[PDB]
Amino acid sequence: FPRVKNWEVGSITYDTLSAQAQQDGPCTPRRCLGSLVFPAPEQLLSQARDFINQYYSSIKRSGSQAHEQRLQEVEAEVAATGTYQLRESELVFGAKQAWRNAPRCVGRIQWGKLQVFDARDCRSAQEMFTYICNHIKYATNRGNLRSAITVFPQRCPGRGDFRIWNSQLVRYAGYRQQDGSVRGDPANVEITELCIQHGWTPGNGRFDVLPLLLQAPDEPPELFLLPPELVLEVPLEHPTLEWFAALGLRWYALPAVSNMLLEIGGLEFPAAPFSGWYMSTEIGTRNLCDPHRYNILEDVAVCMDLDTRTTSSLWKDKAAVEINVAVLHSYQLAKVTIVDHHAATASFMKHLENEQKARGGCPADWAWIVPPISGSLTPVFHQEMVNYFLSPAFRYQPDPW
Amino acid sequence: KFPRVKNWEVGSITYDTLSAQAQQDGPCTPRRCLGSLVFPPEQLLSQARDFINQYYSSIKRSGSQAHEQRLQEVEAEVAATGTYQLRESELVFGAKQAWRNAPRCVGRIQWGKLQVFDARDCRSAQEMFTYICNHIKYATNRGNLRSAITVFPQRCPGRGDFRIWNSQLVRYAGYRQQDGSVRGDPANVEITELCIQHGWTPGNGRFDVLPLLLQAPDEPPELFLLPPELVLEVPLEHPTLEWFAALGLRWYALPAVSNMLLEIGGLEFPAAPFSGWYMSTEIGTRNLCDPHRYNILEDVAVCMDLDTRTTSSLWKDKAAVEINVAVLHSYQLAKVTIVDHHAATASFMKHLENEQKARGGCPADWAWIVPPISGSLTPVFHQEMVNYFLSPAFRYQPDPW
Ligand code: HEM
Ligand code: HEM
Ligand SMILES: Cc1cc(N)nc(COc2cc(CCN3CCC3)cc(F)c2F)c1
Ligand SMILES: Cc1cc(N)nc(COc2cc(CCN3CCC3)cc(F)c2F)c1
Ligand SMILES: C[C@H](O)[C@H](O)[C@H]1CNc2nc(N)[nH]c(=O)c2N1
Ligand SMILES: C[C@H](O)[C@H](O)[C@H]1CNc2nc(N)[nH]c(=O)c2N1
Ligand SMILES: [Cl-]
Ligand SMILES: [Cl-]
Ligand SMILES: [Gd]
Ligand SMILES: [Gd]
Ligand SMILES: [Zn+2]
Repeated sequence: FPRVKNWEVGSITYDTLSAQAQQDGPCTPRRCLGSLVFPAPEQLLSQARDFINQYYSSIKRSGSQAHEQRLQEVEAEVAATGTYQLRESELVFGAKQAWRNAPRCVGRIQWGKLQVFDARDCRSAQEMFTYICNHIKYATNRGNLRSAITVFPQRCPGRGDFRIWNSQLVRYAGYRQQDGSVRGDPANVEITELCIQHGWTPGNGRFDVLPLLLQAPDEPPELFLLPPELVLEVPLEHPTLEWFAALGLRWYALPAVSNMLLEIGGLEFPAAPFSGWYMSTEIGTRNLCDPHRYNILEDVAVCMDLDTRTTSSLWKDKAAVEINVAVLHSYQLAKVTIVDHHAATASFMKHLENEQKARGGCPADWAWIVPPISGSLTPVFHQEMVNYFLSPAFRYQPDPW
Repeated sequence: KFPRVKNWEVGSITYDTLSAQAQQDGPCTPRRCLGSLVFPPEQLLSQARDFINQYYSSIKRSGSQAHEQRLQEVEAEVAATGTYQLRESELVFGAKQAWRNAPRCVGRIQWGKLQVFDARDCRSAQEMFTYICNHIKYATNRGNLRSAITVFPQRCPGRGDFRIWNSQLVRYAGYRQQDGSVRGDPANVEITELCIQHGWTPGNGRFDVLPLLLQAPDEPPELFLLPPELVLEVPLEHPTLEWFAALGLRWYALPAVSNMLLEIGGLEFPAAPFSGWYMSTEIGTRNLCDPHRYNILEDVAVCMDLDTRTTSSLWKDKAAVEINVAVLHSYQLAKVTIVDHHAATASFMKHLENEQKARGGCPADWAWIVPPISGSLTPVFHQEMVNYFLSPAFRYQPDPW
């Protein structure tokens, strides 16, 4: 039962919830591997059993009549068909828990406010595209972003998987150039090659929005173009540095992760895209300044006429801070929801206290909760954390190709 | 079973085969990761044997004459007395290897340049004090800082204990009020409470260099007044915000860690203060800007006429970069050795590649190697790392009371 200290205030709690940790992680007492980014009918039953207990515990009918039937229904249905179907209420309850259990998510103060779309009756890549366009449309909401998840038909024996090949619903093309370089986003060179190979006529800008590659079961992926007027984008400008808009930088409003597997009570939904709103550092710091991403840091500092020959001038840090300022200003100007890493960490601390009262702890991967700049300026820096895996959960899964 | 370790800036891959040697066990289990937590008889022969076998390999004397010979003397030394004394070169070799194995030290590229003063024949606090004072004056070197460590007599059973009560050789006072809140450094409130109890006259400053509380075996502590000309300090000023000097800020030159316990070949030296030189973020970001330390961030932001009303202004981030610029600037002006976090982390990557070729890996705790500001702007953010306990080593130790 770990003792967890917060160093800002001095408080101490004990994460009793870590004992309920089911699936095991990559660390042992010999060696910690926390900083690594990427770490049968009877067991389907005990996961299903556990989830149904969870569900009924949340509705205050733990141990009741209905409880007994469900357990009995799920067993007899596994025995009969090898699997079982979630009810709608149980599905909504499991999308929410999966978010509440994501240790690398800082936005989890919002976990109970989640719009779940049941698309488990989906039938084709063409229906799949329609459900997605409506997800984007509802989540985006003209800049007043809302959290949503669309759940496509679960993995099941006999049929292939529904898969979204794109890591996110909105990605920018990454074209490998002549001289080995990359135009656009380098994290998406591969999805870009696949889209071309499947008949997408490429562009050559730095911010070409990628088509969707949508895989129906036992089917090749099919190419679908997003309507331009569905993808709300924000041009990036600086409140005081007016040469900044001459960079032509843009980002998109809607962060919608689309390649993660959703796990509920032993069942697996390999296509369940979810979306919220951005924190300024993900765009400002990571997407635009990462040396393997758009890598603008140098060009900004040169424009700012900072001294880039030496590092002790902290030109990197000065340029980066104004790149974030610009992201926050641009998004509020465009009236698109956005949260800065101070407010986001502040309110994640409020999540951490709400969680301690409710379950006795909270899965949190420190290295992902602390923002990529100004770490120790936020309060999550000084909070010790305990990293474990609870189910329901979003897990990574391999690329379908 | 050789952990795959990736660098995400470049995409390179290495395997840490050194992690297999981890004798002492850390705090993580497959159930939960505790990496972000700060803290948690003739077996002595096995520790002494393996340490000796390191030594002779490091001098290409694996399996020859003196190798077996020295092995015999340990066997016999312990057989007679129940403990043993280190050949002075082994003391030097283990002092350097403990530094080389410190997972949380980002300055380990300097590990081979360590001055080891041998204080093993010490008896009395007045004796320590001079061993300490020679260390301080050697390492400071009029501001040309030099890594040094002084090794006071190892612990043996039935004996007392050499302990330096201060967490560091140079610590600022912290004074409580008719309203509680601290003037000076709140991290040192306690040792200031002790220093006064043992008769020290309290000052009224926010940068009052504490006395020392040195303690010899089986004896109470003795206060020691450090000579002011030995405590080299740097007044803080900012190159272009001329009011910064007016704030009255200072920090000292010598980062000197007393209260940690050297552990070599099964011997335990509870008094073994080491020293090197500062990285600017330790001073500007941690010591001056932590909410539980001096916490000057809002004060500097007022003076910059920043909009502290909203957090999306990134006033915290802006003021912090300037506080760091002033620390770098001030140390460079005083001709005192200092290193910024971009220079430091880039030198630590040159360390990891060095260590790959040499020992097949390196133990590194990611959360302390990444700087407390601008983390993703430094290359070590993008480097996966593995944390484990090699020996020799510096360990945390309980307070001597
Ligand atoms: C609405 C505001 C939200 C904010 C501010 C937010 C913030 C973040 C951030 C900064 C990360 C780390 C990103 C990275 O890997 O660099 C993250 C990860 C994650 N988020 Fe959230 N998120 C939000 C909503 C959601 C929603 C609605 C879901 C699911 C329904 C979700 C699920 C996850 C998961 C599973 C991860 C871990 C995967 C990973 O980071 O690699 N988040 N979130
Ligand atoms: C020469 C320049 C050096 C630099 C720039 C440097 C820098 C750092 C920094 C920034 C930390 C962060 C840990 C924290 O903030 O708590 C650290 C930890 C540590 N360093 Fe170094 N260091 C240097 C030399 C040394 C030497 C000479 C030794 C011992 C021989 C040493 C041993 C350690 C240990 C044991 C820790 C972890 C203990 C702890 O942080 O509680 N370092 N160092
Ligand atoms: C719903 C939601 C809201 C929000 N605000 N942010 C996210 C980001 O989620 C993710 C981002 C990535 C890419 C991470 N790379 C490091 C920098 C880019 C991978 C994932 F698996 C995520 F889950 C998701
Ligand atoms: C030799 C050396 C060189 C260098 N440059 N820095 C150091 C600091 O090491 C340490 C710092 C602290 C204080 C921690 N404070 C809370 C946040 C800061 C405690 C330790 F136990 C250390 F070991 C040591
Ligand atoms: C290798 C390193 O652990 C990796 O870059 C991690 C560190 N922390 C992170 N934290 C967040 N929020 N997002 C990330 O992508 C990462 N990357
Ligand atoms: C909770 C967290 O692990 C803890 O505050 C650590 C994080 N990283 C740190 N890094 C350094 N250099 N110094 C520290 O005190 C800490 N504190
Ligand atoms: Cl993103
Ligand atoms: Cl310090
Ligand atoms: Gd301007
Ligand atoms: Gd003024
Ligand atoms: Zn761990």
